[PDB]
Amino acid sequence: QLSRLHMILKPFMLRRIKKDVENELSDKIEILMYCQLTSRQKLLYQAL
Amino acid sequence: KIEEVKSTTKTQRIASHSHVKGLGLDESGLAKQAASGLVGQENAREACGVIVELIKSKKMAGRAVLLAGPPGTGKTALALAIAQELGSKVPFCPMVGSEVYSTEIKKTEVLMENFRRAIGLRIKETKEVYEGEVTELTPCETENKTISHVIIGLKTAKGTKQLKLDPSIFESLQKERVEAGDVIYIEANSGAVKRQGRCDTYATEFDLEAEEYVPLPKGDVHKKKEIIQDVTLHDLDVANARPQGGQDILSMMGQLMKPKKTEITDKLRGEINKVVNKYIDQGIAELVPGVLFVDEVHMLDIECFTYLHRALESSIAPIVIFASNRGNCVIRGTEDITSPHGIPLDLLDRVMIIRTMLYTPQEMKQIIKIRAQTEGINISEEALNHLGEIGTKTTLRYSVQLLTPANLLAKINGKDSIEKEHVEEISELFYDAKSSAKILADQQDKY
Ligand SMILES: Nc1ncnc2c1ncn2[C@@H]1O[C@H](COP(=O)(O)OP(=O)(O)O)[C@@H](O)[C@H]1O
Repeated sequence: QLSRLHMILKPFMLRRIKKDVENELSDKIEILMYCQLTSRQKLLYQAL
Repeated sequence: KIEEVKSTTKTQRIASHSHVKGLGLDESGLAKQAASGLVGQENAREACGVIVELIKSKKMAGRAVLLAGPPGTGKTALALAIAQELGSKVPFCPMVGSEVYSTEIKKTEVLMENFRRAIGLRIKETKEVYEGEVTELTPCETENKTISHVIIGLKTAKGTKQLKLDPSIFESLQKERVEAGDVIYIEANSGAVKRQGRCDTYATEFDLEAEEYVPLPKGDVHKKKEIIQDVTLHDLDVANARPQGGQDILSMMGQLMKPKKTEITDKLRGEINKVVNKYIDQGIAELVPGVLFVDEVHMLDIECFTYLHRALESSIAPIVIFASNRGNCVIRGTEDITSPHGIPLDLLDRVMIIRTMLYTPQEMKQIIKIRAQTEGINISEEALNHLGEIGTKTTLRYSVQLLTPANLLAKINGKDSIEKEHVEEISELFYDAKSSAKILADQQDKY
């Protein structure tokens, strides 16, 4: 599938990708922070 | 990319019946061998299965049951199971039989306070309130001088209104030191006032000030709302006998004085009964009779036993659970007369008795395993078998009591779990009630 789409797009569909050109920028430090819900949230979530 | 978690609030303390979660009966009314934290005692658990229906029926008053059986058999564990089985909303009132000896009020009356506390009531109260920033405040004077009105202008995010109010409310606003620019709340049914602070609009007017500031109230200046209030008959009885509602000097000063208990008279309870029946008739109220649990019943005085003859024959009184662990003792207050469980025959004829009985070695092992995993500790099988033997030699209470001490030794010498050698060490540091009673009998010349 992929190769067909690539060849169809190539004559009209420029790309860059940040890491080729934004060489002077810092990379995004990306955090996922898990949180624990409260007593009031437990009561309602359970009732649902 | 990076992942993080936070939670540091210390979890709830473990205690002597925190493993019990309910009776663990099946739908047919029979008892499962092990469920919801209980094991064994099938006839007594089946009997408690009848009593949780007797409570939820709402039909009855003054029915009473006695849990009886040797120390360490699980009487109060069952009564605590029933308190789980009824759920939170039915009032369950725990009491010990030595609490009747107050220094403020007669024993005969302390019982009545507890009975009236075990009947709950649920009320759909409607409150009407005014709230806003006070933009204007003006009294209107009249002749024999008097105050006829106060005029108050209030402001909220919706707009403004202006109200004419009784001098009682002006007296209250003065007392609360209210001024223009303050945000206030008034409930018109009670006549009560609360100051919240100055409106946020003014919060930058000074470099240095003592006040807290609040955002402008949302919604209409005047509104009425329903609050579902849970209460007991006792709470109505007492709040009328030494009042603190309203806003007069007398009630306001009665909030400062030392709160002595008092013998509420039969005329007040009579008038409160009529009021709550009229709240039920209007469909404003629902009644929820609950349970009174009187542990260690064997040491009420004979004056108190002879009062329960009358209180259990009331058409109002809630369902009562007594508990006792005594043989043919002398009845307190009589000095001469002995009877089963320490209770007079005349009262013992007005109760149904539930027999509770000693555990087998297999049951003790099972309870110890349940309890160890409740206290959060890991135990090896040969250790647990050793504790089982200690149980048969002593008492299951002592056998359970060694668990946490053993776990401390285990972590001190770097083991994750109780090994047999830990239990075998702890058993020699702490004596039990029989082994200590031996050494103290041998050396009886010296104590
Ligand atoms: N059947 C049972 N299942 C589980 N735990 C039990 C059982 N019976 C008693 N226990 C527990 O054993 C201990 C002794 O029971 P308890 O209710 O204190 O006995 P008592 O009848 O002397 O008041 C308590 O920790 C209690 O929770």
